[PDB]
Amino acid sequence: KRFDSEKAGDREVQRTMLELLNQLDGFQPNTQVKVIAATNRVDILDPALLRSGRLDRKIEFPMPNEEARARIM
Amino acid sequence: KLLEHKEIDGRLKELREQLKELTKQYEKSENDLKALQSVGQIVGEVLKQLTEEKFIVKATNGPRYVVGCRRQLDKSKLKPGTRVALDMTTLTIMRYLPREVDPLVYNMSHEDPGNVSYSEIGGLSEQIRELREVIELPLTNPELFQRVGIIPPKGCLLYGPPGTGKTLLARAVASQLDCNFLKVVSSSIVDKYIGESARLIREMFNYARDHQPCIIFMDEIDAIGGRRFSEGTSADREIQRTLMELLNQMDGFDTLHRVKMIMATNRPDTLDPALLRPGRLDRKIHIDLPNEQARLDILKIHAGPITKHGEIDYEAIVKLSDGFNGADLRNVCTEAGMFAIRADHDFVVQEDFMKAVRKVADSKKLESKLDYKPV
Amino acid sequence: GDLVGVNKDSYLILETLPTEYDSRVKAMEVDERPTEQYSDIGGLDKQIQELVEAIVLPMNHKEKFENLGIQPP
Ligand SMILES: Nc1ncnc2c1ncn2[C@@H]1O[C@H](COP(=O)(O)OP(=O)(O)OP(=O)(O)O)[C@@H](O)[C@H]1O
Ligand SMILES: [Mg+2]
Repeated sequence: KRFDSEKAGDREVQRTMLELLNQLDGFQPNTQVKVIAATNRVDILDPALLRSGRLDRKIEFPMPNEEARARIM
Repeated sequence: KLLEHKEIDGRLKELREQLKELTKQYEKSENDLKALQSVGQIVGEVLKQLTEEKFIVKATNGPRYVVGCRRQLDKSKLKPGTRVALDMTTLTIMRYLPREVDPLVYNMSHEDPGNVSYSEIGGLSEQIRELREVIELPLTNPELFQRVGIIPPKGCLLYGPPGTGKTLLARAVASQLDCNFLKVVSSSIVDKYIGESARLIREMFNYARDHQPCIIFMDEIDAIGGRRFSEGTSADREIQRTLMELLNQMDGFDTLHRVKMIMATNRPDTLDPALLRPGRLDRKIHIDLPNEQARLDILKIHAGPITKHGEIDYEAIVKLSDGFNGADLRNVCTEAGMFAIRADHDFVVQEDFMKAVRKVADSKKLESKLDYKPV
Repeated sequence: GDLVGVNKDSYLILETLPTEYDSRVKAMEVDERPTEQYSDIGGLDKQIQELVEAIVLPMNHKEKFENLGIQPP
């Protein structure tokens, strides 16, 4: 996530993230490449990355139940 | 009868046909050999002239030379600051050249295959008028403001929640106006060299100054327009240097004429207090979330082209979709089409819309709902 | 902005070269395809179906999309 500060900050990674945001959707539409992303902690992620036009479908992986565990073993 | 020469005549005709290609080949060889007997010339900039036959010129790199000039060349065009070409073995003035145009600025000058018009954007018919009041009317009918006794503003910025239709509006304005236009992203003009970052922006303002009617648009201004740190780290004060260079270029010691700027960002908290001052960014434009009528308009815009069937009721869709965006409604249309894809159908029913609305609705639980306002 | 080969002394264009890419970017393209199949994953049928209909399908069955007037995710 981005933030506001005046004593010190962390801006370079934010600029690379802004360029990545601009690559998806943005001024120039792209329709030949597909993007897959993986993570395991969503609450610390920037809301602009979770826009519907930038990341369309969201899949959640639940913990396996009894039958799934038996199948895995 | 008289065909005693006919065979020899045909042989001569074939030989002439071959000689045509042999002469094309001879010409090609002549051009190839003629081209390879020339050398290049170094490029520099003149500073002043000491006497009738002596000038002092500076190359693109450091060293400065005291050089002569060609006899036939005119000496009335060599004012200080012009660009000249010098011989590589004697360093004599040979020719003067026009001003440079950077390849980056050339690429930035024209890149827009899109053809979006005003019919594809809906729900914000007032902010579009507010924006067009700045860049369209003063550039064509400028005696009205002089008659009243004011000066029209220069720039403006647009802000709001993500995905409310800012870049789309900018694309529509750029694609539906006959004037010189520049399009750039603020995060693509930075590089590790010492002076390039502040040089590129000076170059683009010079290019805009040359062709007097231009519009400059810079997306994601928060990349370089953030607040200036105290006790900050190295390799970060260069961005600040570029920032104050930009602040001086616009509303500085020299006035701009017939130049307008447009900026966009979806969180204006972090912007420098000096950049938001009136006189630099005169107008602040807000693009909020759509209303019920705006939602119905966007739905009618985007749900049109699909091969629908049966009866459709937009009222329930409008009531259910709360706090959505244009991207959310496009996603609703896409998800309805996907549910149509399953069960092997080739038409859409309102039940698909009802399912897709609630499918999209719960995905917004994990997305923050904060809203930011400039201050 | 084109990339050209120039004579070392006379300084004339001799040929045109293909556009160059960073070594790090080139090194991240896959060469040896993995050998894992769908059969060895248990208890993720819904996730697999939802993922395959948004990535693989819009490539081999595009004719099913424009016939309806819907853009892929
Ligand atoms: N009023 C509108 N009418 C139609 N479509 C809209 C409207 N507002 C937004 N959209 C949709 O938004 C999509 C992309 O939005 P856009 O690129 O303008 O985002 P934004 O508001 O600039 O957000 P950000 O740049 O912060 O990601 C377009 O493809 C379009 O379908
Ligand atoms: Mg945008």
